[PDB]
Amino acid sequence: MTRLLVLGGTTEASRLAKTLADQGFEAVFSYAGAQPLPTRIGGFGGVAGLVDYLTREGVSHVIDATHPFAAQMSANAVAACAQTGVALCAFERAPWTAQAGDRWTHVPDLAAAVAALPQAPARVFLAIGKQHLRDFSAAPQHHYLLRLVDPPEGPLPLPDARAVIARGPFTVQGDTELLRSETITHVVAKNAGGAGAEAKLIAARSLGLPVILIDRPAVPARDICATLEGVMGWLADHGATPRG
Ligand SMILES: NC(=O)c1ccc[n+]([C@@H]2O[C@H](COP(=O)([O-])OP(=O)(O)OC[C@H]3O[C@@H](n4cnc5c(N)ncnc54)[C@H](OP(=O)(O)O)[C@@H]3O)[C@@H](O)[C@H]2O)c1
Repeated sequence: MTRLLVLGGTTEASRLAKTLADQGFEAVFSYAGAQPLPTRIGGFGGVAGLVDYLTREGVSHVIDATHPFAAQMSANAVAACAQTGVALCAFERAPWTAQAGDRWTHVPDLAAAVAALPQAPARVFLAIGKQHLRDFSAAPQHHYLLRLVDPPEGPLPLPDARAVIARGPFTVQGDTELLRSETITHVVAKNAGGAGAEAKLIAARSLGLPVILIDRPAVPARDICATLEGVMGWLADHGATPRG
């Protein structure tokens, strides 16, 4: 009968896991590498590996609550669920949209973000986690500010960088203090959507700073279950029921 796989990595995901556990769903949470469900860690081994997992574990439903920029995991979930007739929905918020006072430009990927930075040395907040920071070594004249969940193993791949180690979630006061104190001139961010990571954008607006926003990657179509209640509804509409 019902056995959920929740692909995590965000706050939508952690909150969702808590709700599922409260309601009594048989569910496993998964991270690539804050909630009480039994958690698997690490990749599945491509689409075939995920197919094998779904089949061996008798998964009935997948909820993809991965970050919107975890596009390989999302695309693999589409393919694997399609190959096994397992129901899938994505728990994702809509992208952020600009308002008055926002100074935003958009680029399609991380490479284009690097290319978008000015020639003259700037002070750039790379608000994009740990992945692919190296890419910015192709614009080595800038000062970079990083914010990382864990202390970096080795030396930063960036000629001039400072890493602040923190998780948050972050407040507008906090982010405005950071940007101000590091005299940031530009912010690079991914268009994640949601309230949880939006502080840095309000802070930027407050300080009158430009943001280079990386647009969401393309992922194949699947059902979208964009609030906790939407997820509960979709679960019931696909015959998922809790313990007992
Ligand atoms: N700071 C931001 O707001 C922001 C924006 C964009 C990206 N980033 C970071 O850069 C990231 C790209 O992330 P990513 O490497 O996690 O995504 P990914 O490129 O989609 O994942 C790469 C592989 O890791 C495994 N994987 C990912 N999520 C998993 C999960 N929940 N459970 C099991 N395996 C998982 C899968 O390997 P297998 O094929 O072997 O299953 C997947 O194909 C974004 O997720 C984000 O967190 C951050």
